[PDB]
This record gives sequence, structure tokens and C-alpha cells, in this order.
Amino acid sequence: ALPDQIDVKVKNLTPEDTIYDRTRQVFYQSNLYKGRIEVYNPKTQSHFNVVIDGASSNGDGEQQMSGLSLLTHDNSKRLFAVMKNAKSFNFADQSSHGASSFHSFNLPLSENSKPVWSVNFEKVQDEFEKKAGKRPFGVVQSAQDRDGNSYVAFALGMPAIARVSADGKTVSTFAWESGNGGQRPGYSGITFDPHSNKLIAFGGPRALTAFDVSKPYAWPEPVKINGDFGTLSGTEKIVTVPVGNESVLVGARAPYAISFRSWDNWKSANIKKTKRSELQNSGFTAVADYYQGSEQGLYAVSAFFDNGAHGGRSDYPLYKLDNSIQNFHHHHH
Ligand SMILES: [Cl-]
Repeated sequence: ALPDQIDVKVKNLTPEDTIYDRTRQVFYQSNLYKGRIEVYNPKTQSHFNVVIDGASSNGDGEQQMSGLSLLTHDNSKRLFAVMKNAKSFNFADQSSHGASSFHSFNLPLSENSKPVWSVNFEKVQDEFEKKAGKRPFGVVQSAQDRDGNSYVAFALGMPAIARVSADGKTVSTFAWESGNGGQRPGYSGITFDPHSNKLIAFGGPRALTAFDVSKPYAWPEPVKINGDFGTLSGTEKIVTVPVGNESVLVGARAPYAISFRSWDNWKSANIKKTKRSELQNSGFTAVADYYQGSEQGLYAVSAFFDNGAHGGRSDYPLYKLDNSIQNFHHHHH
């Protein structure tokens, strides 16, 4: 059976994001403060890191590792790394003009891996502000379409999504909308659904917002929730879980993992929830999948932000979530 927890024993990791590579049997995990990717083998417990020249640090760098994503679920050829500015979410010393960046890597990763390409968001931030009136900042997650284009969510300032071409040459303003106030008015997550061929952003102005990927820009498409999502406060990252021939999206809103399933290509979605008490105050930001052979489960990713950069924590548990959230019934029958 799958374990109730996977205890990652890496000191001062702060895994703001974590994703599993089923093919390679490793997790790719943020190291927030050091601005690097940590690669953890849960079977052997071995780990190593991938540093990014000019961005990684000893814990006090300007840029920090947030989101990680795979090109495809299986046999992924590439991994994408979002780096936010260290001051974006420092609400006592906040900036909307810091350096931030995005990197494409070939898989498999090794200690000496370097990006295929890298971009930064300064110019696109200026363009968003010029056209919409507010400067977005706080890059938190990206999603890749079938052709390898990336769509990067901004959580702060205003709701905004930057597109980065598959070849890294063009960073563009893809989508945006007005915010409705608050410290975190933008999208807290984004994921891609290969079945509908849509992006779905989590949080901000509403629970879920869909976008088509076929054109240079996209209008936000509000998703009607067939149920009661609840508060928008505290939403984090959202992921796509393949369940048979379908997609179930799973978002974090501590202490809940909240899942979604659509039968109409994201015009609407049904909703399920689960929670665990450990996730009340663990820095729960994301859900990861995990496999041992053909056995699959979902695990909560907890950053433990209360540690800071050097607080000494050396246990980063990933906690198993109830499978109820990945079992939808459209309807008795
Ligand atoms: Cl940022």
C-alpha cells in the first residue's frame, strides 16, 4: 500500500512546489530560498540539486524557486521552472519590480543540467501595466500546452498570464483582467487540461477561469462551479490529475484539497473537497501525484514557511490525501 506520508529529509528545503515524474521515479521540488531545483528519489532517499547560474543562492538571493511543471505527464521531455522575486510576497518589504525568471530544462536532470533557455518578465510586466493599468507580479506557476508553449500565472497586482513560446524567443501578454482588491488579486495557480485543450487558472477574481490556447491572446472564460467553492482567500497552486481518460484538477486552499471535474469543457465544473489537520499550518501550496508501480495516490506539498531560510527543519512530509477527491460521479443512475 502507499504510505500515509513521504518524509523528505532535506534540511531547509522549503518546497514551495513539488511534482512527481512517474517515468523517472523522482520528485522535482522547489528549494525556495536557495533558488534551485532539488531532485528526490523516494525509494532510495538520495537527492541532489540543480542550480541556475546567477539565480541560485545560499538562501538570500533576489530570486526564489516557485513553480515547477512537466511538458507531459509521462515520458516528459522537459521541465519548466518559475522563479519569483524574493520581495514579491514579502508584504513588509514588498516590490513589484524585482527580477523574476523562467527556465526550460531537458529531462532527465543531472547535477550539471543547465537551461535550454531562460527568459525574464520585466518587459511583459511593463506591457501589462501599460495596457491594463496595474503591474502584475508574483509569478507562481506555469502550464504547458500540447506544443510546449508556456503560460505563467501572476498572483499579485492584477490577474495576468504571460505566454512564453516553446523556443523561448517570445514572451507576450496572453491574458489579463481586472482584480477585485486584496493582497492577492491575481491567479494563484494555472494548469493545462489536454482533454479539453484548455488552460484553467485558480483563484483571484473567482475559483476557476478557463482560456483557449490557439491564439496569441485569450479572453478569460469564467467557469461556473456547480456547488459551493467557498472563500477565495488562501488559494495556492492547481494541477491536472489524469484519471482514466479524463482530467480531475486539484487545487490547494489550506487545509483543503479541492478538486474539479467538467463534462462541458470548462463551461462548468463539479467540486469535491478533502482536508487533513496537518495542512492547517504547514505551508500547504500544491498537490502532487505519486505512483508505486500501478498504485497511485495524491499527496499534499507543504513548504513550512515558518522555518525561514535557515530555521533547521530537516523533515518535509508529503501527506497522503483521501482518494475521494479523484472519484467523481456526474450523478445514482
Ligand atoms: Cl515575482
